[PDB]
Amino acid sequence: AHKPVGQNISEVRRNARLRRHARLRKKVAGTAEVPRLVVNRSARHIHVQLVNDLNGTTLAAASSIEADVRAIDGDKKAHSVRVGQLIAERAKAAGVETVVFDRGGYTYGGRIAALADAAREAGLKF
Amino acid sequence: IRPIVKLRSTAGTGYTYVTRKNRRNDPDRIVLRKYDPVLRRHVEFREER
Amino acid sequence: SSSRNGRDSAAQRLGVKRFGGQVVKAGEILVRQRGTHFHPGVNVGRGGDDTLFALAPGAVEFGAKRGRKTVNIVPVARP
Amino acid sequence: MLIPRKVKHRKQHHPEQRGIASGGTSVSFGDYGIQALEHAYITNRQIESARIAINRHIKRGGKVWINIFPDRPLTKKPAETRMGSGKGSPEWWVANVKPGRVLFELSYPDEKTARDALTRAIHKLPIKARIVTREE
Amino acid sequence: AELKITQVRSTIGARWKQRESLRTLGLKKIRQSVVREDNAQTRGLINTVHHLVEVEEVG
RNA sequence: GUGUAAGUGCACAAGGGAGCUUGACUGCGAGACGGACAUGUCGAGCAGGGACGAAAGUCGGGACUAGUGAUCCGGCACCUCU
RNA sequence: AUGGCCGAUGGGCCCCACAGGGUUACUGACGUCAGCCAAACUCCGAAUGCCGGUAAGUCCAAGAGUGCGGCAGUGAGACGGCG
RNA sequence: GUUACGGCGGUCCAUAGCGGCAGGGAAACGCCCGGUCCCAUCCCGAACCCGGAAGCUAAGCCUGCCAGCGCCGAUGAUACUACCCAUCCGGGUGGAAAAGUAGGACACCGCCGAACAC
Repeated sequence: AHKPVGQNISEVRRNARLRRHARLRKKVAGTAEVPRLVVNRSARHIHVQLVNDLNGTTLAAASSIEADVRAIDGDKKAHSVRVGQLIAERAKAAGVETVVFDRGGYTYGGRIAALADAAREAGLKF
Repeated sequence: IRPIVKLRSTAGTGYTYVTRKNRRNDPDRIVLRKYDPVLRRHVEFREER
Repeated sequence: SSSRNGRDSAAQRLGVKRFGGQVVKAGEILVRQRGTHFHPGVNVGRGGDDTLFALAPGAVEFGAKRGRKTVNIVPVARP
Repeated sequence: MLIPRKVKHRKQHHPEQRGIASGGTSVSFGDYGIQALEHAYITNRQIESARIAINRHIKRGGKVWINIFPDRPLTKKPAETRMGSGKGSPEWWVANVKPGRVLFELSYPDEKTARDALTRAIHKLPIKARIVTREE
Repeated sequence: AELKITQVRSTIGARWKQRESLRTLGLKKIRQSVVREDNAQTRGLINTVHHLVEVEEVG
């Protein structure tokens, strides 16, 4: 038989990411007038939601899954800027200009920072 | 003489005042610390001995 | 003989000043406390002495959130 | 004489002599036992004298248990002194014995000698008490 | 549904709640009888001053 | 473990570490606590000019509660007062 | 803090070195079974009381309550019930 | 709309956990491959970050099985208890009513998205 003994780095990463997500989410929370732009970031893809934590409901979502962004001949940062553009314009459609950025317990840089800067360009305020 | 004395941090560019406390056994007299004065804005303050 | 005791501090009048349902103004002291036996929640803030004050009008609502006992201020809807 | 190795508080309020005992109401250790019917502070001296009385009325053979430890201090001001000037220093060590509480237990073959030994102990004790049995 | 409540004992030695409950029932003297309903309010008042009153279910 | 007594709290960390820093600010303060009086305490929020932070936001000393002394009198600095 | 159980630990003994071993008349921690205690212990937790709201009651009165002001006196309490 | 599903949240944050023993890899979550680039380690490309898609569900994650450990847990009774009666009975009345125990309780709810369906 087999029995691994230590929790894998995947478990460590997941639990730690959730810890520091909750850490910043102590201060950050979303509303209908200032939604929480919450990020999830895998090594393959990136996802964002706009949340109103009052009711725990999502207003607009975007991701590097759909073909319109998956078809880019570029890096994950290129996919990220496209996702930021998409969630910006979808939020504008939903009646949003101002949000608060939840980086999902990740480090603000690279892909996440590019997404955020792209949404800032496209019109969202943060 | 006390270790933690009054200090009386005064300002450069106008010698007006802010006061707080700082231990004497730090190897200096010079607590250069920024502060907002009346009649000007944020500038460096030092301790007149 | 003699006693080495005899001292005591001043009573600090800690406690809960505005209980559940009590309508309060903003800034009203709800809870005088040393730590966070009562935690701050909706429209409630924590002072330097761990005192709980309303950030908005409403009726005090005592609740729980992840085991912590919380103090919340629910709005009073005007007619 | 029984006594604790230490107490966190040497000077304590008098234990409340009220209520029927909620624990130690039964035997759980032996065959025959002493049950109390009054409230009282039972002391080191009382406990040791009663234990000794049992151990003398009957000898090698059987076993004895003491289901109470006197860990509750009782102070005494000096004599020929005025009231005040602080609380007294610990003099006595007692156990607050509510009714129902089983104090002494033993296992011995003959019910006669066992009951008689327990009677000796009760006469050493300051309270009205009772013989009880593991069976009922 | 209706209760005749007759004060039989005095307020002397009686506590504030009891005295004011008697007042709230409308009683001010021994052998003063007042007629009330069997509601919860007067039931609670009677529970507070049962020792001071004699109660009779009308009809 | 929390600088230090104890308690209340803190693992969501208020505990441990690093970077940058001086808000250990100025003018103010809705409203409250406590309340013989005098004392004392919390305080969102507005502005100024700042620190940190990508931003939200936080910062008017310290996890909290002790670490202090009324008034008179006089001293020092500054002030478009007399 | 009571008794059991286990048995580290040491003390001895024997193999007798010095280590490593078994073995114990003994101590016997830790852990565990059962029964217990605490004003400065609490996984718990009342009743009452307290705060607030609300509906009523009393309501030709409690001669209430609050605010202001004039005038006070009191600021040595006692016993009893309960804690 | 359906998923052995990916996120974001909620609950008097344990009926939710832990530990099972049998399973899954569609997209996704993941480990995983490498450090050229932003970035990074008080040392370490372990982590953080970036670029990637070789193989693997082994683990995390997820699904089913549970009273094994913990958690919840009535009722009734008892204790305690406000008021009352009672010339010591701390006796008793009518109200409130635990803890412990026992019987029994094994995750749920919402929003979005993904694949499919459509």
